[PDB]
Amino acid sequence: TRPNNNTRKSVRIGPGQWFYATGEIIGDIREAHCNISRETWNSTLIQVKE
Amino acid sequence: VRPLSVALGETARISCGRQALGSRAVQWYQHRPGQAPILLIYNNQDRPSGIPERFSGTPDINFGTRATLTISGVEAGDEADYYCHMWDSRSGFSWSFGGATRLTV
Amino acid sequence: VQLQESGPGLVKPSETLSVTCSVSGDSMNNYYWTWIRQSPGKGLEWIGYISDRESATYNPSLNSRVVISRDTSKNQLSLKLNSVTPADTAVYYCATARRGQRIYGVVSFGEFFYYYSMDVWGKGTTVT
Ligand SMILES: *[C@@H]1O[C@H](CO)[C@@H](O[C@@H]2O[C@H](CO)[C@@H](O[C@@H]3O[C@H](CO[C@H]4O[C@H](CO)[C@@H](O)[C@H](O[C@H]5O[C@H](CO)[C@@H](O)[C@H](O)[C@@H]5O)[C@@H]4O)[C@@H](O)[C@H](O[C@H]4O[C@H](CO)[C@@H](O)[C@H](O)[C@@H]4O[C@H]4O[C@H](CO)[C@@H](O)[C@H](O)[C@@H]4O)[C@@H]3O)[C@H](O)[C@H]2NC(C)=O)[C@H](O)[C@H]1NC(C)=O
Ligand SMILES: *[C@@H]1O[C@H](CO)[C@@H](O[C@@H]2O[C@H](CO)[C@@H](O)[C@H](O)[C@H]2NC(C)=O)[C@H](O)[C@H]1NC(C)=O
Ligand SMILES: *[C@@H]1O[C@H](CO)[C@@H](O[C@@H]2O[C@H](CO)[C@@H](O)[C@H](O)[C@H]2NC(C)=O)[C@H](O)[C@H]1NC(C)=O
Ligand SMILES: *[C@@H]1O[C@H](CO)[C@@H](O[C@@H]2O[C@H](CO)[C@@H](O)[C@H](O)[C@H]2NC(C)=O)[C@H](O)[C@H]1NC(C)=O
Ligand SMILES: *[C@@H]1O[C@H](CO)[C@@H](O)[C@H](O)[C@H]1NC(C)=O
Repeated sequence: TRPNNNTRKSVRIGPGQWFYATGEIIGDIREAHCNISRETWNSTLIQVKE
Repeated sequence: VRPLSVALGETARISCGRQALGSRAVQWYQHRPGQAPILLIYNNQDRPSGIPERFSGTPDINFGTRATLTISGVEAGDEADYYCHMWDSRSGFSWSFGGATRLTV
Repeated sequence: VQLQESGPGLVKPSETLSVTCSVSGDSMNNYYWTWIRQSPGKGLEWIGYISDRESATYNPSLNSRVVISRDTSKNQLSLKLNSVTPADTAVYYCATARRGQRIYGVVSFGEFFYYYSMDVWGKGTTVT
């Protein structure tokens, strides 16, 4: 996940060329994280050990 | 310092002097002059014992909900000064109480 | 939980204001402690709070001229305030603090902030 709410800001840089940057962030400044279980990853590594 | 006038029996809506960015935890205080302040709401809905159920606040469900103290069935004992003490995730430590609301019915 | 304070009432400018608050009923180890000021015509101003291991953080607005101290030998909360001004002529209240922790994200990432809630208060004493 990327659990912080970001707004897309369109910046004019040329004729037809539109630069889409990150606008004002609202909500909570939170880190992007991934939950790779713990129980399945225990048995996966053990079968990697064998 | 902000006057608000409501009639008897109505639901009083006290808005905070500061607005919400991000997740919040708002504390509400009642301050009669010459009397001790009393805790009404902590963690944005929890009401300690001794506070009647007339006093209520909005829960923190998602973003955009304005922090408002609800006084249903206002009595003569609610004449005081009401405080919104706000914490949030981006302004850091909230050293100041913010603006004070002078309530007179 | 009852808190009863007592102060000197009047000092000359740049002297130390010392108020002594007696706390009775419960143990000292279970709560955080604080001091509250209320200027006349203005709001409530925090002046600081004390921790269990004698660590105090002060207001950037007050420019760190306030010292909050603690003496557990006689079961009381202490205060000292030097470099006083006529703007410090105010009503002082004593209270305790409960450190609340509102989680909004992952705990292991430090995605949380601490807040304090004040449940019991003193009666207030006026010094000039
Ligand atoms: C990858 O894994 C990590 C690890 O789990 C995940 O990180 C988690 O992220 C979530 C984000 O939502 C965190 O949830 C938050 O938890 C807060 C604390 O919850 C604990 O305390 C409360 C109150 O004491 C208890 O009720 C909770 O118990 C409940 O949840 C557990 C979860 O299993 C159940 O088992 C229980 O049975 C209960 O059901 C916890 O003990 C929690 O307060 C917070 O929810 C509030 O905040 C959100 C956002 O502001 C609001 O939308 C929401 O409505 C809640 O607001 C109410 O509660 C607050 C309480 O202060 C009030 O003030 C409000 O007014 C309102 O009433 C939120 O849910 C979770 O803690 C965290 N895990 C860890 C270990 O830290 C990642 O998400 C995950 N990623 C992916 C992609 O999966
Ligand atoms: C990023 O910096 C810009 C600098 O221009 C900020 O934009 C202004 O911010 C001030 C607040 O100091 C506002 O009063 C203006 O209205 C803003 N102007 C515009 C055009 O947005 C912007 O707010 C900053 N963003 C973040 C997230 O800090
Ligand atoms: C990843 O998230 C998904 C949900 O998007 C989880 O999958 C479901 O989880 C619920 C409750 O946890 C179960 O009732 C469903 O049966 C699950 N569905 C499937 C298809 O598995 C999943 O458990 C999450 N995994 C981790 C490691 O967090
Ligand atoms: C993520 O950001 C978008 C855009 O800033 C939010 O959409 C707005 O939400 C507010 C209320 O928070 C509404 O008043 C606006 O009308 C919405 N605008 C649009 C274009 O949808 C969105 O709610 C945010 N989501 C979260 C979870 O914070
Ligand atoms: C991981 O697996 C081993 C062997 O299967 C087990 O002894 C251990 O308790 C497991 N740990 C966790 C955290 O599940």
